Amino acid sequence: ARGVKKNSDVGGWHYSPAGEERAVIARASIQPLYPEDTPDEEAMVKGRLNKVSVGTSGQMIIDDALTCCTQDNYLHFQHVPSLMNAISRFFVQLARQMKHSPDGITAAGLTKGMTKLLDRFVASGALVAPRDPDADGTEPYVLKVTQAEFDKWEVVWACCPTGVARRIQGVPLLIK
Amino acid sequence: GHNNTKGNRKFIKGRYTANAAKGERLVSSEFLLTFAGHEDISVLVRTSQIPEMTREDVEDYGPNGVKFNQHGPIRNSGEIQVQCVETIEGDILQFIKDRIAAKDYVDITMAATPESKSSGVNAVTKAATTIEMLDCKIYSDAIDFSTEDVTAAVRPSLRIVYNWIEWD
Amino acid sequence: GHNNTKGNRKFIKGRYTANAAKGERLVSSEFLLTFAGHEDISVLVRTSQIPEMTREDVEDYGPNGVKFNQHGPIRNSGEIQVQCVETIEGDILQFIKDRIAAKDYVDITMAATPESKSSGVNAVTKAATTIEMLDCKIYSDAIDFSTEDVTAAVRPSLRIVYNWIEWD
Amino acid sequence: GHNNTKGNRKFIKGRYTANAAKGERLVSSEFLLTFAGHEDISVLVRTSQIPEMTREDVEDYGPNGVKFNQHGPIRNSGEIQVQCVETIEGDILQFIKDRIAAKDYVDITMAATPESKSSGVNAVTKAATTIEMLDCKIYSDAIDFSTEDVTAAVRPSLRIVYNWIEWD
Amino acid sequence: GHNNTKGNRKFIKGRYTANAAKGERLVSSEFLLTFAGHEDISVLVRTSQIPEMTREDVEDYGPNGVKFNQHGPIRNSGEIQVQCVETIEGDILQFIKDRIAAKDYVDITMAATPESKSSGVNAVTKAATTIEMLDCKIYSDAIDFSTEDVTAAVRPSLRIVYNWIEWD
Amino acid sequence: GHNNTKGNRKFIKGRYTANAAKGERLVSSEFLLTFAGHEDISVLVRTSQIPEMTREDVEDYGPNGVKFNQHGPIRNSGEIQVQCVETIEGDILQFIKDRIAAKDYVDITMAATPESKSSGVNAVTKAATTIEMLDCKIYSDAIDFSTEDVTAAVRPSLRIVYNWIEWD
Amino acid sequence: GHNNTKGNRKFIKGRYTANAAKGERLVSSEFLLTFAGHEDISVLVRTSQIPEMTREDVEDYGPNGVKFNQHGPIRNSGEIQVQCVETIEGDILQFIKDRIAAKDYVDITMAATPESKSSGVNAVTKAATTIEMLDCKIYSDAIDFSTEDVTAAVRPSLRIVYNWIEWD
Repeated sequence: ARGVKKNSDVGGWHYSPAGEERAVIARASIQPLYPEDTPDEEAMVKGRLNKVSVGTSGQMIIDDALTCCTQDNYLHFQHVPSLMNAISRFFVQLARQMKHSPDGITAAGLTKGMTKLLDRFVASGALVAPRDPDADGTEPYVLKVTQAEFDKWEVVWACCPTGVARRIQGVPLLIK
Repeated sequence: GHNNTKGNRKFIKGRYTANAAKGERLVSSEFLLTFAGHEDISVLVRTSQIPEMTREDVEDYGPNGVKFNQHGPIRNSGEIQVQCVETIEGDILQFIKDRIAAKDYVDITMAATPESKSSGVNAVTKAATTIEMLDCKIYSDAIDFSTEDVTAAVRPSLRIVYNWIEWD
Repeated sequence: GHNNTKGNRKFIKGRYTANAAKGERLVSSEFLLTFAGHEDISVLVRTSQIPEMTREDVEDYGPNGVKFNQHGPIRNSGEIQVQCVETIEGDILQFIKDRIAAKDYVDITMAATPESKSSGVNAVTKAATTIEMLDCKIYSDAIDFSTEDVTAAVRPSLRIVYNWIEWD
Repeated sequence: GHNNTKGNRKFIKGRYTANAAKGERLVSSEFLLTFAGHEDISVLVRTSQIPEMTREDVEDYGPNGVKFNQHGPIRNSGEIQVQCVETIEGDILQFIKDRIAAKDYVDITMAATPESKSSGVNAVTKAATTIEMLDCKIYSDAIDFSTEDVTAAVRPSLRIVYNWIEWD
Repeated sequence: GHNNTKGNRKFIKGRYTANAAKGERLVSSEFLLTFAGHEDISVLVRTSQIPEMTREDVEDYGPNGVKFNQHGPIRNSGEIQVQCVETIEGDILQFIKDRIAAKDYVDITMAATPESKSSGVNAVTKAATTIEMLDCKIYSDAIDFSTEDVTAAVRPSLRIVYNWIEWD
Repeated sequence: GHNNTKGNRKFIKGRYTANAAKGERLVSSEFLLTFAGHEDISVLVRTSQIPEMTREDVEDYGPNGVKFNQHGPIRNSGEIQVQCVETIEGDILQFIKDRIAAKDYVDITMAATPESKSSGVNAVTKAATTIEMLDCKIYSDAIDFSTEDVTAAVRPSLRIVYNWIEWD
Repeated sequence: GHNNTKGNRKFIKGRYTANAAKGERLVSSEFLLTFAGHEDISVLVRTSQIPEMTREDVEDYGPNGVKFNQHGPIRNSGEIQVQCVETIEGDILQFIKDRIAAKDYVDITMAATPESKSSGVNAVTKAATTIEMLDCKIYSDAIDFSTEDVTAAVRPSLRIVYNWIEWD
């Protein structure tokens, strides 16, 4: 909630509720129920379980952004589900406004609406250009609208994932 | 001509969208500055000064004459020139009259109130944008009235000083 | 564009009515400043200065260098530049003549008198808007007369100082 | 709109008559300032300064910091910048020549002389409007001659100081 | 910069409240002084200081190089220099001449009476801010009037031997 | 701010009337000094001080560490430094040379005569503002004229041993 | 110019880091002082200095003109001058009057508490930046209020004999 209300135009679905920067509880005198058992990184990552931590200042935090997405695709993150949930909600009010409307110009108005809202998305950085120009190109969002008859028009949109830098490893060395 | 000349569109569109995502902006002319319980004189304000909050700095030196500065307390002082225009009944003169008679302090509040955002019977205000000046000294300053240029009416101005910046 | 864009009418009408309920305003050009018993020279005034009443302030400090200000008595001093235009018989010169001969003090009063509010044979005045300067020192100041620019006549000015702000 | 709006004519008529009963006014460009017996150089004056007569003031204080001012003698000093334009024969240069050779003092008089009031063969003057400066020191001041702007001729100026204000 | 830089506000804020609630601050200018029987003329004083009060310390040395401080007699006597103003005929001159003729002793009363708390018709004092002085030894000093003292009047300085201070 | 801040006016107002009614203020500049038989030339004095008048105090100590102050001799004698101006031929030089040749004593009269009360043809004094000085011991001091003293003339300083003061 | 002018940066850069990492700089303004039992009123202090601490040196001379320096007794005693402020009724006046009546000894505590590290509800000190002072000998000094002291209040100065310094 804090991450989403810190921004007013597009919100903070791009950020995660993880780390002491956002996620802090530190209720009081935190101690484990059972000291014998220990967590296992492979166990929690396979079981989609979120492990806890304590921050640099010493407050109890949750250092995880993992959903119940059992499949190991990009949907296992938290910003991805939030981002298309938000954009789908945007489609919700846009369908709300264009519903029952006489044809002819509604498609075009929706086109400009989609482009401008994706533009503010990329300006917010919630959407980024593809990392591979050869196949995915270097264009963030692709839109297409088609019509078939009195009914059966379709709108399709494609976007690009954005990094969050979950796993980071450091290596030491002696200059000798 | 020069080789490093290529340009495109998507950068300027991205920056345009970024800078337009801010929203509208508050105009200098739209705000509200009022006294404590004297709104009928408060409405006579014409132009004012933003309150300021700042901190003293200590300027120490390190060796071979290098320098370094350090934070201090707040500079809580503040001065504002206030502008008003006076009517026949002299609301301004009776106000200056009675508080210079009282020989006491005055309390002020200053918050920008856009009409578009305003709702309800009267403009609604939030504590984020509310700024209140209490324990203030209001005095008069010598403002020349241009009798030659008749096209301009009286131009009363006063000066208000606050001892401390009241901020939530 | 920006979402926070909705607006309406009733706010601006309410504020318009509030600010129009004040009435008319006193123009800078309309007032009356006269001596004691010398109205025939008084009518020669062109442009003047509003009298001022203020209080000295004591600037004490509290610990770690914070500050605090306190009221004092009135700064009763006051200076006004007065502007006049001179005629052949030299009403201004004979006035400066005779009071510099007298080597005494002068008494002034200064009240804004709108024509619209004025009634009776002559403009009526009220003690709320009457301001009188007594025990004053009137002297002359070096004002250059532009002989090159013939289109401008003589531009006599004097300076008046009052020791105390006379206020009811 | 505002209720206090009624107005009429007789006030403005009466005030117009009062301010028109003064007469016409003396223009800055019409006057006469001449030396003692050197009118042929005197006619070369272009623009001057009105002489001033003023009194020193003593600024004493009464208790709890109040103040009060008192009359003193005359500030008899006085300074005037004089403007002239020079001819081929150099009347100005020969004048500055011979009185700086004399190393003595100079006498001046200064009275406004309207042409309309003037009668007789030459403009008549009255002791009310006659002002004479005696025992004066006349010196020169560095005035740049704009050689670039040819449209302007030489612009000589001099500086005159009187020790005392001669007044009847 | 430094990691140990961040602080809190409510501490200094309540601090500020305590400071601003200690009590109003008294100007050094406010003062009243009265003689014994010449309070009618004592108002003319303008500059003075409270009589110094202190007691002396005996600084003793003991074994092991120890320093020690001990009470002594009250330093009740000393000198006070004050600044005043005379009149047209020299009230203070006649007063001191009569004093030196009579060869007598005088008693004075000093007090601080803020105008805010003044009540009645004349200034009313309180026991807290009043000191009575006994065995006062009044004399004056030569006062030098300069050449350029055009705006400066005579400032009579008086030297006063005081013996012992009483507080009421 | 402070609850004890409000005050009244009529107190200080009647105060102000009393101060402004005590009497006119006398400038330090006004002064006249005359020798015995050379008052024709005594006008040239410009800077001096009234002769110091005082009597000494014996500071005694008694039992119980008590301090006490007692009368002594009049401190009627001392030194007075004055500033004057010479003439073309050295009036003061010849006067002091003749004085030192004659080896005599001189008497002087000092007075304060405001021009407002002056009547007759020459300045008239009053017994209140006049002091006669006897057994005056007149001498001068070396006067240093500098290099850059382009605008400065000789300022002769004189030291005068005075013995005993008489008041008329 | 000079061949030996070029230098490197990383030296002074790491130097700068060390300087900026030594620790935050403490303002001289921050200070707290408390009496024994009158800490409620001790806040009014504004200007003071830490008690001087030093020990004396015996400068001896030996054969072949050799100079030598040796330890002596601690210079634990001396004088401290401080500046404070009084109140409406004279808290400090009554306090010193009661102190001189009682003829007792007082103990004071001085500390430096930066607001950044302050925690709790009231200021909390640390043993590093606090000094306790014993056998303090408190007295005040006469304070002179001038004529032009319109914006200046009374600044009470106190002279304090200190005997021996303890550090906690």
